[PDB]
Amino acid sequence: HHNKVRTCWNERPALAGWLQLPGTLHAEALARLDYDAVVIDMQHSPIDFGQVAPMLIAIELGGAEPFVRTQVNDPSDIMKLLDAGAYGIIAPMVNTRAEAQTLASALHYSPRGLRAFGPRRPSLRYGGYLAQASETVVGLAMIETREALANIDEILSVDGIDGVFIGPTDLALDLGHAPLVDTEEAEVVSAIAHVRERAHAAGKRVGIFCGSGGFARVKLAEGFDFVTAAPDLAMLSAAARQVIADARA
Amino acid sequence: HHNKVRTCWNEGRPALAGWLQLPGTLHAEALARLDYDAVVIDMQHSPIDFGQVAPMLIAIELGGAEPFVRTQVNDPSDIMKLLDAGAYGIIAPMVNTRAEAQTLASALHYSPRGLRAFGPRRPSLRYGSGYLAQASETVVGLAMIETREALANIDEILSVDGIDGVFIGPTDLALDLGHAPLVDTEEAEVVSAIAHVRERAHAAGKRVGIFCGSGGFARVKLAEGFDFVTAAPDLAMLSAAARQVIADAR
Amino acid sequence: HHNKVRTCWNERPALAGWLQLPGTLHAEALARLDYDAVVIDMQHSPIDFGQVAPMLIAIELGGAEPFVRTQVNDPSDIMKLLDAGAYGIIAPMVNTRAEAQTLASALHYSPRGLRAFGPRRPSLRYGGYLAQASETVVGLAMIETREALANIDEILSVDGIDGVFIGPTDLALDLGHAPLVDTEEAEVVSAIAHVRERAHAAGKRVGIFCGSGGFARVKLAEGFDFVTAAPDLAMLSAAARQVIADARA
Amino acid sequence: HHNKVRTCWNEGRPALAGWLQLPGTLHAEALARLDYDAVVIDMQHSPIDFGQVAPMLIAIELGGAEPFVRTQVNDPSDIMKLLDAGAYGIIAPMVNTRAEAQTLASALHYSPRGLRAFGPRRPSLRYGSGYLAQASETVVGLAMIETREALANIDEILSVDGIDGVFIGPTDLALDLGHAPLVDTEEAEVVSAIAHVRERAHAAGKRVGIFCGSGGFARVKLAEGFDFVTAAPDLAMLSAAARQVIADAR
Amino acid sequence: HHNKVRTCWNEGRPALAGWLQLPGTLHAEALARLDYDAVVIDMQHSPIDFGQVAPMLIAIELGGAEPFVRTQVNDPSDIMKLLDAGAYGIIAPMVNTRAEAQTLASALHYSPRGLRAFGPRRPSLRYGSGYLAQASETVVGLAMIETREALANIDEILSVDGIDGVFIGPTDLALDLGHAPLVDTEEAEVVSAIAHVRERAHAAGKRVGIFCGSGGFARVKLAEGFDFVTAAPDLAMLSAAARQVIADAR
Amino acid sequence: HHNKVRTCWNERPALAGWLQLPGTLHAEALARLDYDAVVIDMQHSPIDFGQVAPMLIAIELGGAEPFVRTQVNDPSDIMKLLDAGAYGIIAPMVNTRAEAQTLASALHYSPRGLRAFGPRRPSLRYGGYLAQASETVVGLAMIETREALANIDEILSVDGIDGVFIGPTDLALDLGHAPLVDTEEAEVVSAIAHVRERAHAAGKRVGIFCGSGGFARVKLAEGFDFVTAAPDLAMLSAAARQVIADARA
Ligand SMILES: [Mg+2]
Ligand SMILES: [Mg+2]
Ligand SMILES: [Mg+2]
Ligand SMILES: [Mg+2]
Ligand SMILES: [Mg+2]
Ligand SMILES: [Mg+2]
Repeated sequence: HHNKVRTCWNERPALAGWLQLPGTLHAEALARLDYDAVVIDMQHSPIDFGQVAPMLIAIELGGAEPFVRTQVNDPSDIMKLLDAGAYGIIAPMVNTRAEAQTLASALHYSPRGLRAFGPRRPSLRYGGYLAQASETVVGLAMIETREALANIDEILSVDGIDGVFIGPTDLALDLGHAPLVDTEEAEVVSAIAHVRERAHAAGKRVGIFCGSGGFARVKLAEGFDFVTAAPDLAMLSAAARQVIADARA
Repeated sequence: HHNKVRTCWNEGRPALAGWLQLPGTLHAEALARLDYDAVVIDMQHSPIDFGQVAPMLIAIELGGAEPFVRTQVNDPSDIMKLLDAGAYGIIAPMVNTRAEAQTLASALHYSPRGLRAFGPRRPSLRYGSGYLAQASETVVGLAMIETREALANIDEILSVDGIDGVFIGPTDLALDLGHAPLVDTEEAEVVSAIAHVRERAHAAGKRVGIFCGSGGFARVKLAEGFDFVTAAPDLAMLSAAARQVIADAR
Repeated sequence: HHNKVRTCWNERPALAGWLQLPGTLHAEALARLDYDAVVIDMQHSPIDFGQVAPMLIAIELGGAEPFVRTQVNDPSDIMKLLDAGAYGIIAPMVNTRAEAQTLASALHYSPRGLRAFGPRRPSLRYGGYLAQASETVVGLAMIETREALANIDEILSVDGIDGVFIGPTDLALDLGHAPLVDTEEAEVVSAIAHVRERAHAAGKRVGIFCGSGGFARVKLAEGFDFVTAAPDLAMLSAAARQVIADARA
Repeated sequence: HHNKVRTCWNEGRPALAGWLQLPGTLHAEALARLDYDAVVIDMQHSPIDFGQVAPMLIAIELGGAEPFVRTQVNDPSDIMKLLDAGAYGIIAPMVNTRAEAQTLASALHYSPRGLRAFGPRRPSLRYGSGYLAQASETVVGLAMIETREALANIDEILSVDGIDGVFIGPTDLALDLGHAPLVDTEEAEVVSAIAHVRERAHAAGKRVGIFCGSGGFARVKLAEGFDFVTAAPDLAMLSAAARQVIADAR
Repeated sequence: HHNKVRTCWNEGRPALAGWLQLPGTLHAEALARLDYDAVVIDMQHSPIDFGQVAPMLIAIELGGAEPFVRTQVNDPSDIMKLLDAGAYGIIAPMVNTRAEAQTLASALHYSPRGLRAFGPRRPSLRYGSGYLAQASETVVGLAMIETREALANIDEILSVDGIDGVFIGPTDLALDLGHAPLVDTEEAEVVSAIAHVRERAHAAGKRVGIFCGSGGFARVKLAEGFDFVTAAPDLAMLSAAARQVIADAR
Repeated sequence: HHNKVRTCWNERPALAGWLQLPGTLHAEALARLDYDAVVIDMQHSPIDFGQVAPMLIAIELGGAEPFVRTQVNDPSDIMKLLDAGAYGIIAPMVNTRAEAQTLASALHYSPRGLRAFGPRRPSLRYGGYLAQASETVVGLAMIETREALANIDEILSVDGIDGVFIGPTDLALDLGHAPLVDTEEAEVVSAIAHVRERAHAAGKRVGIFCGSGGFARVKLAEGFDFVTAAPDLAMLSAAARQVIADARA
């Protein structure tokens, strides 16, 4: 009867999983670990709509909040995921206030936005739903370009979104650096600390994508509200590489 | 050109294999590209149906590993359809008798050596029109030893000509011996039974394999002379990796 | 060799089904009932493209006209559904004449629109096709916002569309009311009667989404050209609730 | 924590279950959230293959009902894969003999009580590491009685320890008795046979269930003391609901 | 209204059928709309699982041809599920004995003539409430002859009342006779065996069919009096068509 | 370790296949023939994202370059296909320089474009990837409208795209002619020869869709850099029609 991430915030940060691999079984198993949410990546993965739909059900059963990082900031895409029981939306490449308004417009019924009414899965979870519907959903605009960085105060002024979510590898690449996992490039570190500073100054939430528990520990200690660690494919490949090395030793 | 596990065996060396309980092509290619000689797809304990296994075999083959399937059951017609989909290794669960081992062998070879139906959709693309002459050599076939019955019938199972050897299911074997179904068990009777099966396989000039839950245990099985070592299931490795990332983050 | 809904109109209103549930078996069974068309909802459902494709085939075999209510008024989405054998398109959230022109542009080959030529399934049904292709397809713009209501005459002036299709729950919500199934909110009833009046005055068709046979009876008697009743999920849940009550009595 | 049908049975009360012939997760969750104790997915007469059943079981479990499967056939390895996918009830069609009932029982219990293969992917997530000790109790198993053969062999079918009891297939039973395959039949011989099967089940201290086409007929079966009543198939309820909406609209 | 192959047979004429090894609905409808009386979906040698066959049957029926399935195996419960999905013809591979032919026949007919389970989801939509009375006539059933065993047992296979006749698997038959598994073979012993099977089928008042790789070979089989001729697999026709387009382009 | 089509060009034209039918088996078999690339059509087919993903893997294994003709010139669609191992993109209905810039922006990382970084499948193929990533991908803008024809020099001036790809049936239809397969309509033939002339004058590649080996032979002899022949459905239907005619003779 509550968004698990919003419950954290009403008390603390949320730690979230991150899925690049389609399917229900790992999604349920990771949801039952000490993750507050699990994010399904529809941008940089083979996950289409038909594949994401049962994964959202698997995450909720595991007892974590089902989040989707979308392919694009498209209102109608975002609406169909909310009606399929995505209760968190991370939209990539939100570069301007107008783009942040487009995201906010998808997350709220009229009068606060233009979300189309047909809440197939949320009406089953919440039963009462319409009266609390905006609170059931967390919305974060991705900051991952020099343009998004310049427009940070503009983007954070948008009511309807909870805050921003840093894509550090795309931010590093767009600033002319190596697209390093958990990049500590001094200019990129500066930009990230600036985004976190401006989000907290406007009374908004800030999140960040991490490639490691180590990096995620530091981001939590830095006061980020929403930390993801680490992609299922990345954790699985590293574990298999270590299992093989130990076998062949 | 060649079955990469048989190439290992021919050059005097064991094969190390991955083990997939998670459906999908991306991790199947990613793990195939690691220093695994083969990758086994589990169709027994997992949600992987035939529709989901077919593209996974392609993805493993592209990554450079030999695609294997541990079937739901020792059923000839299920096995033949997987061979024709480009499964180049078959591991059949719960092979308890000489008769069941012969049923497996029958699926793996064309007439006159078995009764495999001819329609090799994917193997004819890989091997070309010369496929029939070398078909038997392109496929590796292992009967699973997971029961007291199979342990008692090991010598007669090992006498069947059309299987390469046996593959220990150590959690089922531990359970059927009255012990905890723990992977990589130290239980003396289970350890004894596993050593017994390897010794009998090697005495009969056949291959022996074993399912492992860890790199450390796989290292020992490789040093003991196991021909085909699997380590470790994608879901188990992923789950353990996530619990550690969470522990480090919190 | 004809659009079953257009045949009704050339003689009478069309009564249509409405699917929120993916799959072929219920789609064929409902198509064989006394429905002129069956609408597949790709907005407020788990139905992706791969799932809709075989449902269109199942509806045609049942002998009803296959319709799709799309996720969004996107030309290229609409074109791919027409080439998969959708012979009716209902586009949601058509708020302006420009948006109604975008819908019209997808439904017609040049010179009447810009529909891309590759009619995989219609060429199999019609064999002759190009010469009649516009007549094989029914197009309706959804009116479900106060903006769409204000622009009704603008939207109805667009050649290329057959008419409009009322979304009464979204219209009620956007006008500041409860999103009630078959809403009789006096302001919403007024707006709907106005839309029907203006559609018939411009010589265009008007349709309406209904949640019940009762409401659909009244809309047919009011002279609506295209009436849908009722969602498969809604009919199934209500039937199961009554079966359980009778079992437990 | 517990199988909701067994909890009903333990607290002295019958179970009412839904019946799905339509694949997909949305209606499966919607019906599971109604006052049904279980929801049965039909894999015999429907287009539901293994790939389509797997997410449906998840969706029923989330809705709060016990996920059941009426299998295509009484096949041990098919049954074991469904158990490992989180099917917590099994209804096996066309169980005609004590031997076939024993084949069903064998699939449902780990050694030493049956021969179920150990790899409980979804049950180990629900039940945790204590699963092995309580596995048998987490699963409900019913043998279907749908033939004159099964009716003649009812007492020997009911003597098998590893099944909870029987589930009447009344359209097949009516047909095999030489009568119209009508659901909720008034045909005196079919009615007699159904009462006979319930009385024998209850005399043997086993459960009895029946497939129903209507709420009214289900009410009577519940009053007659049936332990497990299904009412009614999603496609039948949907079809009847659409014909009435159409009738009212026109 | 009627099975289009049986309508051919009743009007004194053979049936020509297509043969699909490629999953999907678009080519299945496109080929069904050509001058084919039936289209066979191959579930033995192809990547077509149950989930992929179900919409293909719909697509063939819409195109105007009778939907047929060559099953993976002669398994009654697999056959019954395909009948209930709107497969109106069944071709069972590797039918070697009278007993196996009786197993096929049992799947195809309701009690009292066979043991087919009653739940005809798609046939009841096509045929209506009068389906039970005419069910047997709506389905065509052929046992495949592809082994020396089946050739020796042809007369006893042909004595089974509940199958329409036999369907030659000529590549498997050539292989089992010790010859190259070439389609449309000129090998004298294979040609002789094929003529022998047709003559025995026709002497027993049953139908005979044959799988062909070419239009030219199909023409000859039609002139020889084959009742059911398939020509030629979608993948083979597509592959040959692409090699010619490439040859012409380069 | 190279794009097979780019290798042709660095030496010769590329001949490519064209798939309208979903599935891996024909995709692998056609890839192993003497095709340099195989194009999967997501515009005029039942192929959704979940269906295209394994087909790309099947084509690469066969040893041809996996290409996709997209439903639409949508950056985020194009990015998700590149991260799934599409190494050629043909975007339909590219009518203006701005539209050609939108295509170019999807194909290149910053600073040359805005491609989002998460190369799941290319990182597995190339291992080194980022340093050569633009060279691994071929991009072609479709010319199939009178507007695209008028703007040809504009479109060809865009850096980031390799060239253009002619859709002759849509070009014929938009110019007021019959949408004939391999059309030789004199005005359409003129327009095509003009597009080829202007592409080669700007030092860019030109490709063309063919319905036959005969037409494709002539286009190769005319100096087209990228020739497709012929759709799998079209080749299969024609072969089946000839097999039936020979059987019934
Ligand atoms: Mg990013
Ligand atoms: Mg085992
Ligand atoms: Mg609406
Ligand atoms: Mg029955
Ligand atoms: Mg054969
Ligand atoms: Mg075009």
